[PDB]
Amino acid sequence: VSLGFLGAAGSTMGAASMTLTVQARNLLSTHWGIKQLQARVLAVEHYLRDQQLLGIWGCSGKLICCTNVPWNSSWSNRNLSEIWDNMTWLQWDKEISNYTQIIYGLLEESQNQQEKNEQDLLALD
Amino acid sequence: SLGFLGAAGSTMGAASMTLTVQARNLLSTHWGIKQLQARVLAVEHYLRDQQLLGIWGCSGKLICCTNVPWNSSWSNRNLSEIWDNMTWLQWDKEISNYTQIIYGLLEESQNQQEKNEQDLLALD
Amino acid sequence: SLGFLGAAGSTMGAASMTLTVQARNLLSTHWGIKQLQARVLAVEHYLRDQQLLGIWGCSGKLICCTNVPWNSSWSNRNLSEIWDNMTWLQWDKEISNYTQIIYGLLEESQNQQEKNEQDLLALD
Amino acid sequence: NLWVTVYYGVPVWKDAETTLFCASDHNVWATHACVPTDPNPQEIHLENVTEEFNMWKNNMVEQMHEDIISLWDQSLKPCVKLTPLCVTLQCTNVTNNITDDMRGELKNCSFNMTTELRDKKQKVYSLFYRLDVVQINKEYRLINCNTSAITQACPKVSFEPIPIHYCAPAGFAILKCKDKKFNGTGPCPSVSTVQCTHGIKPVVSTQLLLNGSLAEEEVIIRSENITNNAKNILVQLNTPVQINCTRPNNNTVKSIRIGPGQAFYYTGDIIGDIRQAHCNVSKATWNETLGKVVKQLRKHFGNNTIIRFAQSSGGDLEVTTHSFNCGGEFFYCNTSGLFNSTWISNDSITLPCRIKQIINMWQRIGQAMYAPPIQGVIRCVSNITGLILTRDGSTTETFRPGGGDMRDNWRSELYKYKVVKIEPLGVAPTRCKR
Amino acid sequence: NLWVTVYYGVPVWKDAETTLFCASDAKHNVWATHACVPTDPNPQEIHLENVTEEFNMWKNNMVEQMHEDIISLWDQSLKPCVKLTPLCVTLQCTNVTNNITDDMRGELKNCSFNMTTELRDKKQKVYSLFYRLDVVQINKEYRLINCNTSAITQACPKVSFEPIPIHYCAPAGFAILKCKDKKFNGTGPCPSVSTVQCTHGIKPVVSTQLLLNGSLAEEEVIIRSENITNNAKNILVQLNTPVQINCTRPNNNTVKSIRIGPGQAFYYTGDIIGDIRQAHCNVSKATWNETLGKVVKQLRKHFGNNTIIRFAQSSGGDLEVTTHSFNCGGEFFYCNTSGLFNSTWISNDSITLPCRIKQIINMWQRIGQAMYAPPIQGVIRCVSNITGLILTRDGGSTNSTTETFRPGGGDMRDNWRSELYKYKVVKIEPLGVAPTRCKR
Amino acid sequence: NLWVTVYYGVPVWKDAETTLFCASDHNVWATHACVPTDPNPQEIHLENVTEEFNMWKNNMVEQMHEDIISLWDQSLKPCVKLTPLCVTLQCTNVTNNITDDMRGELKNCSFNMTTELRDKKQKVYSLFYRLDVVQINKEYRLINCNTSAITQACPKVSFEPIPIHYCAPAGFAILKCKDKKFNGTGPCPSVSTVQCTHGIKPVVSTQLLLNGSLAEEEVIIRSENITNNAKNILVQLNTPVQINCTRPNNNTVKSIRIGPGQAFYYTGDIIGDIRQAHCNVSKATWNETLGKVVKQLRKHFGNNTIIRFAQSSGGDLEVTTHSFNCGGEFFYCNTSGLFNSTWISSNDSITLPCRIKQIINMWQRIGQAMYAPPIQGVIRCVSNITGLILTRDGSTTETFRPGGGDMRDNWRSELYKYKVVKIEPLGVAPTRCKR
Ligand SMILES: *[C@@H]1O[C@H](CO)[C@@H](O[C@@H]2O[C@H](CO)[C@@H](O[C@@H]3O[C@H](CO[C@H]4O[C@H](CO)[C@@H](O)[C@H](O)[C@@H]4O)[C@@H](O)[C@H](O[C@H]4O[C@H](CO)[C@@H](O)[C@H](O)[C@@H]4O)[C@@H]3O)[C@H](O)[C@H]2NC(C)=O)[C@H](O)[C@H]1NC(C)=O
Ligand SMILES: *[C@@H]1O[C@H](CO)[C@@H](O[C@@H]2O[C@H](CO)[C@@H](O[C@@H]3O[C@H](CO[C@H]4O[C@H](CO)[C@@H](O)[C@H](O)[C@@H]4O)[C@@H](O)[C@H](O[C@H]4O[C@H](CO)[C@@H](O)[C@H](O)[C@@H]4O)[C@@H]3O)[C@H](O)[C@H]2NC(C)=O)[C@H](O)[C@H]1NC(C)=O
Ligand SMILES: *[C@@H]1O[C@H](CO)[C@@H](O[C@@H]2O[C@H](CO)[C@@H](O)[C@H](O)[C@H]2NC(C)=O)[C@H](O)[C@H]1NC(C)=O
Ligand SMILES: *[C@@H]1O[C@H](CO)[C@@H](O[C@@H]2O[C@H](CO)[C@@H](O)[C@H](O)[C@H]2NC(C)=O)[C@H](O)[C@H]1NC(C)=O
Ligand SMILES: *[C@@H]1O[C@H](CO)[C@@H](O[C@@H]2O[C@H](CO)[C@@H](O)[C@H](O)[C@H]2NC(C)=O)[C@H](O)[C@H]1NC(C)=O
Ligand SMILES: *[C@@H]1O[C@H](CO)[C@@H](O[C@@H]2O[C@H](CO)[C@@H](O)[C@H](O)[C@H]2NC(C)=O)[C@H](O)[C@H]1NC(C)=O
Ligand SMILES: *[C@@H]1O[C@H](CO)[C@@H](O[C@@H]2O[C@H](CO)[C@@H](O)[C@H](O)[C@H]2NC(C)=O)[C@H](O)[C@H]1NC(C)=O
Ligand SMILES: *[C@@H]1O[C@H](CO)[C@@H](O)[C@H](O)[C@H]1NC(C)=O
Ligand SMILES: *[C@@H]1O[C@H](CO)[C@@H](O)[C@H](O)[C@H]1NC(C)=O
Ligand SMILES: *[C@@H]1O[C@H](CO)[C@@H](O)[C@H](O)[C@H]1NC(C)=O
Ligand SMILES: *[C@@H]1O[C@H](CO)[C@@H](O)[C@H](O)[C@H]1NC(C)=O
Ligand SMILES: *[C@@H]1O[C@H](CO)[C@@H](O)[C@H](O)[C@H]1NC(C)=O
Ligand SMILES: *[C@@H]1O[C@H](CO)[C@@H](O)[C@H](O)[C@H]1NC(C)=O
Ligand SMILES: *[C@@H]1O[C@H](CO)[C@@H](O)[C@H](O)[C@H]1NC(C)=O
Repeated sequence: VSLGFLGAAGSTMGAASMTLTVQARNLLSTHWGIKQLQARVLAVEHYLRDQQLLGIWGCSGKLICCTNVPWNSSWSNRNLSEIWDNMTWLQWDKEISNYTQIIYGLLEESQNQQEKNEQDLLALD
Repeated sequence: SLGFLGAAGSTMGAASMTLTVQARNLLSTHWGIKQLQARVLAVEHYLRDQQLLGIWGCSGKLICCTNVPWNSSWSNRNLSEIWDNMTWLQWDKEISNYTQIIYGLLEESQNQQEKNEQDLLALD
Repeated sequence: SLGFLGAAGSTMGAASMTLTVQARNLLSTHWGIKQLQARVLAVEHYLRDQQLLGIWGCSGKLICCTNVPWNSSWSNRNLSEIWDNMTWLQWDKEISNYTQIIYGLLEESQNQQEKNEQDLLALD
Repeated sequence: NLWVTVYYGVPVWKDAETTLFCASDHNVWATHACVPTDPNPQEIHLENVTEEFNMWKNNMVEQMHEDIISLWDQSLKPCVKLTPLCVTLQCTNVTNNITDDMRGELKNCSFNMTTELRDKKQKVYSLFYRLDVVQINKEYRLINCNTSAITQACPKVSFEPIPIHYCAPAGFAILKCKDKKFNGTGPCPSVSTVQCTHGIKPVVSTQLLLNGSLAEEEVIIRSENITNNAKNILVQLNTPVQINCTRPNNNTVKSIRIGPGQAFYYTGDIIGDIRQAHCNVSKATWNETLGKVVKQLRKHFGNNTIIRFAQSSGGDLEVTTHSFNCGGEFFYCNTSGLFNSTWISNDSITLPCRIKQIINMWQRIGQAMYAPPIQGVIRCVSNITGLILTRDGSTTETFRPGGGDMRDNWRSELYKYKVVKIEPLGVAPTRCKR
Repeated sequence: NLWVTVYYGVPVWKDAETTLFCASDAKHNVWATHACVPTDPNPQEIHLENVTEEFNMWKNNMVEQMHEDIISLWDQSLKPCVKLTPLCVTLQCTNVTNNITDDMRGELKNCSFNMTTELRDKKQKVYSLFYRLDVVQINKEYRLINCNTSAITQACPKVSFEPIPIHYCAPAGFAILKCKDKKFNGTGPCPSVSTVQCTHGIKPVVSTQLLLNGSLAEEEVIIRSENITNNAKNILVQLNTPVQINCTRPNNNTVKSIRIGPGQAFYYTGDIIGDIRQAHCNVSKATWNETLGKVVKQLRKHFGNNTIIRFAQSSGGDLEVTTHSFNCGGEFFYCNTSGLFNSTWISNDSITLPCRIKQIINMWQRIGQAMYAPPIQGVIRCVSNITGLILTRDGGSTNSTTETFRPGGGDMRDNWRSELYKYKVVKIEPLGVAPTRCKR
Repeated sequence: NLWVTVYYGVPVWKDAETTLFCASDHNVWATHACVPTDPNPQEIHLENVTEEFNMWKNNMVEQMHEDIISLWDQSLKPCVKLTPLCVTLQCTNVTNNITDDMRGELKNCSFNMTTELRDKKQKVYSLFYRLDVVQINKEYRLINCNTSAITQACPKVSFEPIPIHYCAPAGFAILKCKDKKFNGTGPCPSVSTVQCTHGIKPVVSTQLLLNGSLAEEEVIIRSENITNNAKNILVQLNTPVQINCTRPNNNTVKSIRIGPGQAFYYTGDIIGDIRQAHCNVSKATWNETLGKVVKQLRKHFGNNTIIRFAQSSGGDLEVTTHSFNCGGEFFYCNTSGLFNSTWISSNDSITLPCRIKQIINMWQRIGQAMYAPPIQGVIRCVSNITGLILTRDGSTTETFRPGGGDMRDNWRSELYKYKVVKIEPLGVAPTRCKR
């Protein structure tokens, strides 16, 4: 059966991939309503920032999105099976937290170039 | 055309030709609070529907074709009755009890498809 | 390597390479109301534009070619004049009156395409 | 065989409760706080749609009620508080020119009022109506002294109703019933969609409904349950009855300072003779109108029954008389000149009216308002567009004026509107597969 | 040679500070719960296997948020109540001597004063009783104690001060991590955790010295502190069994009221039927002695096996701080706890704690927002459970080998820390990357 | 043969009116309701663009005006009300050690005021300036007791004009004109984009502008319409004029409890001689400064036109004198000594006498008033005059007089170079590309 929201936390990275949906569908879900209003607004802003970034990278509607940027051993040098079968996502995030911005920048560059190349091919036939 | 909800009550098959009309109109001291509450409400509803469509594998589409088979127990009517005689209002009532079943199946189908895509890309 | 509006004044062609920079900078004691209003508006404007790209079938893209032909009555300038000489501010002024027309055509084209996709998939 | 297809932008809806906002075109109604509407708002007829309405469960009424009360209080928040006025008053009768109907109705009172300097007091003389004072044990006090705070309404802010348009938020729509001769409690075969309602004037009255919409063809009689003696009956007329109201006295208004930045207004004197306020209703118009009501009312009570009208039962003037705001002044008119019959050439009915300066609007305790007097002579003309009747419970039924629950006035203008939520995402089978 | 893969819906989080909202659980109560959002009675709790989370109850901002919300709810309740400014007059007072017993001597006074009526030009003579604690002699001339600080607002007679559980719920995008370890001492990693959306209805109980009506430890007394060897820090002790305490104000109070302006009713004690006796609380001796023995054993684990432990009284600097303050029946009690903390531990029969009653209350350590507590008609009896203790350590650098503990208390955030100790708020960070063998 | 292509993120903007929020970085302006900005804000120069600015048609001005008034009221809202001071005052002159220049002006008043208990009254002696007190028919009242209630400013809150930065909401940007010698009404060839403005000090003054931005090269003379005698002329200087303002009298401040939770502050007495408040400027600097103004002013009026300065016309003290805050005290200085000369083709000074007033009706509102507590001891402040507000008299030898009039023009000066625009990321253009 389902483990619930964050139920997979602590499970291995390759196991937790089966719970991406449950953790995605749970996003966006006298007087003194101002606190409630401020909370509702913030939840929306965070949601949209993640969606905007995925859109920039070309990952419009997918929970799993592959990108043409190669992985650098300088960011993390581990076996493919260590990463997916032994480590969890909390650990992984700590191991590569110092490369977050460079990876994101590279992803944006790749998609931008790809859009230009697609436009040129459409023009040529 | 007829304008917003102008097709309500018309045959389902005809009504479906003008989905853009509704798609455009959606998201179109304390008094200020009442307006803020209203604006937030419109946004939240809009986003929840888009979130859900994304989960099912469609984004930016008014007509989302998927791979979940239709169960004769949800409705045993034929296509000519559904599309030529029934309206959308009648239909929604007719299958109201199966909404969550269908939604659950749609999420599962996309989950499997994404995994399959990842494997094929890695495979070749 | 220019900044947020640093591309302004460059030719239309040159500026096409900075779209990421402009796009990523969108959305980023009773003066709490003024803050909420600012927050909310940034979101509403953002969503209206995304909604429109969605309707036109350009969701998720900074550059989207479509199937609406260009009418010389909107502009009869040379392709090189438009791209290698004029800037985007100038272009926007030159075709300001045709904006609504073009947007309507874009929505109609996409709606027709979606219907056609549905029929083709059903046919196999 | 068949597969699920998902459609977005599907033209369907569900009953819903959401918050509506104000729209419109220096007033008690806070118009400046409303957004302007478009000229000629778009109305869409829904062909082949039958909806179901129930006006008695309509929550638009509740919002109108709450918003109006809030605006009322907001208007008074920044105005002068007449707490220094709750003092022993020394009063005698005004006897200069009496019609013998006004005998004992108007009093001449004297009191010791505070002023600009904390060290000084004033001898102030003013006129009050009997209904605003009580005896203490010639020693009188104002009626609000043992129950409420008293706030003077701001002298420059008008009470005249301004049409207010209620608008649904995006994602919602307002359906309206155009079906003629529709009572509001069942299926409606003729429906259209709007984003904003017509402007509704927030007219406040207690027995007759003034300045509302009129029935399109015939008098319409509606209630939650016609056989229930505990319910009010709302009657919509298809013709207006014109009523001419006046307070025919030339009032000289005086003003004093009761502290820094404060001002208190009172009637200094009356020029000419002193006579009673009253309203005129033509006899012919009234008798035809009432006859139409009886005919339609028999539809529910029998083809051979007897219908009697009578004046209302006792209670506070708020419910026993017909009250209204005429040019800023507050009238309490006795309707017994009307509703006195049994059914089986410029003549008119004069309804005597009383005036009050201190009121407690919206059936509340603790919030009193002082309506400042108005300089000069007041006259206004209004349209009676409906009635609030109750019935008792043989061969004869008796109907009486009733009312006081303000939501029932609102229910009239809002009887044809419903708020629904748009539910654009739906599913249906077809032959398509990815 | 692997390409970067983007995943959304990843089960990770980071510590964060956000805004929380209340859930009432479905007429008048001081906590204004009608402003809260009703929740399901049985929120689902998700157990996290193989997850260890670092906790620190002393740096938990949820505590600060309750403190602020509680203060604000309190003020919203008083904002619309009777102003009572006109009561700050010179009073003519004598002692109530007619039927009191020895202990109650000189603790209750009979005052007369000239107060206003509805009409601005009229006055009335009013007689009322006041407790000694609220009346201060000037220069038979007295004034109320609040006159030289601020105006006093009368609490509304219809609004209850009884606590209603307030569950705190995280906003969308956030989650609350709950520590379940038995014997969790407030800090460090917690190997058994779970996720909830709302906390378990913490009650806004207000007290000093002793903690009332809280949760219990599952098996042993738990000692929690920021730094146990730092004598400047407080020690919070959670009990594994309740101690029943029965408090009363055994006098038949006849309540009277007058109008002091339009509306503006003022409430006061008119008189007392029968003889006068002091307020008090009953704690069983056997229960209390067992409870301390459990506490002493746990303290020795930190201060040394064969270390001598002595319990003593607090300093006399502040009436609220040095006594056990609570609001039984709507009255405010100030009980002397010395009978509970007078013992040296070296390895039907009950304790009676005398209590005083005060009506002018100045709480939350603020200055100038005094409240007048209306008297309560009849006789008051409350039964409460002691579910924890506050202690401070007082000693020097000398290795005397004996440690002394005193009740301490007085900082309201400690009551909140005691119950919120197991919760942490984190932000969900669903977006992230990892390498694999997939390329577009 | 071209197709419509849609682009998003296009660097296009349109003029717009939106709501800005404050950032900045106790005191009235020192409040914790703004969101502190970066120590390193960025600015992006826009090459090959020109944009039109119009400082007159600019709603940033209106927002500062509204925000400042609102903040002002929030500060005073929770402070002690002084209604009890409207009792009748018994007053005589303070002539103890009075210079002739101050004869009269300062009065010794006494009155019956309430105390902590409702039952008791107390007698108080206090000193007042003539400008705050009017005659009843030896009996006087405070000037505001017939028109408005008065609130005491909180003694713990200083009127310090702490710089406040304004920031655009996301989706908007602020364009800034970097073109030197820009008048503020036409095209600006050198423009840059910022997210936030420089911090602006919300300085209150009536004739001369104090502690604002200084012009880079030449005196800049600007107005909505030079030809219109109904418009003000704003003059921005290249060098500051140093002005030294003082209140030489040593005031001793006393306070009284007037009710529970309330205390009133007042001047008890003066230690030492009673002398007139005053401001000094260097005579040489002032003569140079006007010469620079005249030289540029002639560009609009002719080289055959005489420019003659004159003192302003009468009216309420606020607009006939130069008013400012100075240590928290409110000064009203006579500038007639600065605008006496007619201009036709060292170690000396100009002394401006000043008056002090404690009852303030700021922003020209009626119904509100503030009581300024006196400040203990001798007060001095030194400030930089960076500009002037002048008006035309309205067929030879034009006359200019001081006037500030509407305070909106104070804000205009700092904001003359900023414009708010909305970013519009979508657009289309033809290209040879089909799906
Ligand atoms: C049902 O609906 C009817 C309308 O169909 C309402 O009747 C209107 O009621 C309003 C409010 O009382 C009337 O407005 C007033 O009209 C006066 C007319 O004066 C004229 O003549 C004088 C010269 O003697 C001229 O100076 C003046 O300009 C006019 O040409 C005005 O004098 C009144 O002004 C006073 O009040 C305003 C308040 O904003 C102040 O600003 C003014 O300074 C002044 O003190 C006022 O404008 C309106 O005329 C009536 N219409 C008709 C056709 O009669 C009914 O009241 C409504 N029924 C109910 C119960 O609400
Ligand atoms: C144009 O710009 C100039 C330059 O900024 C402004 O001039 C300043 O004006 C302010 C306000 O009048 C002056 O600030 C005050 O200075 C007093 C003296 O400080 C000296 O002595 C203390 C001794 O402890 C030293 O710490 C300090 O560094 C100085 O050497 C202070 O006593 C004042 O304090 C006030 O607040 C405290 C709060 O705790 C109270 O206890 C005090 O009693 C008092 O109320 C205050 O700090 C500042 O010194 C001036 N600068 C200069 C260089 O002279 C102009 O005012 C401005 N013009 C306009 C129109 O805005
Ligand atoms: C917590 O860790 C344990 C291992 O210590 C996990 O148990 C293993 O799960 C895999 C996958 O189902 C099995 O093949 C192994 O045989 C299990 N090992 C043991 C010793 O039982 C457990 O699944 C983890 N929990 C979560 C939520 O991931
Ligand atoms: C208003 O019209 C409705 C619709 O015809 C009437 O509703 C019917 O009332 C009877 C009782 O008298 C019920 O038995 C029917 O089932 C109701 N029908 C429907 C469709 O709801 C209603 O009585 C009319 N009311 C008035 C005052 O005229
Ligand atoms: C209402 O009707 C009455 C009729 O009773 C009118 O009263 C007459 O008014 C005229 C002047 O308008 C007088 O000359 C007559 O003497 C009045 N008759 C009586 C019986 O006194 C009254 O004017 C009408 N009022 C309005 C404005 O409707
Ligand atoms: C009112 O009570 C006070 C105590 O609060 C009485 O004062 C005390 O009187 C006893 C003698 O009976 C002395 O031993 C104490 O030292 C006094 N206490 C103080 C603080 O001085 C007072 O006498 C009582 N008044 C009346 C009229 O009975
Ligand atoms: C509460 O439990 C924590 C966790 O075991 C204790 O923290 C340890 O304290 C020792 C002594 O200072 C250090 O050497 C360890 O490194 C600490 N561990 C961690 C995870 O921080 C803490 O001292 C206990 N406190 C009390 C009052 O019992
Ligand atoms: C996996 O990593 C370990 C070290 O942690 C290494 O010894 C082993 O050889 C690696 N195996 C693979 C997959 O090459
Ligand atoms: C209503 O029904 C008729 C058939 O009776 C049909 O011709 C008409 O098009 C329908 N209206 C709509 C809007 O579909
Ligand atoms: C401005 O024009 C020059 C022309 O030589 C060009 O080199 C420069 O790149 C242009 N600036 C921008 C931002 O395009
Ligand atoms: C009430 O006022 C009178 C005034 O003569 C005074 O004598 C009396 O003592 C006052 N009474 C009280 C109880 O304060
Ligand atoms: C007036 O000044 C003299 C010094 O010339 C001083 O001794 C005296 O005390 C002062 N008197 C007053 C009333 O200020
Ligand atoms: C106060 O000074 C004025 C100056 O004009 C003078 O007329 C007045 O008589 C003086 N009053 C006293 C009491 O000296
Ligand atoms: C205070 O009140 C008394 C009342 O007898 C009066 O004589 C005196 O003049 C007043 N004092 C002042 C300063 O107004």
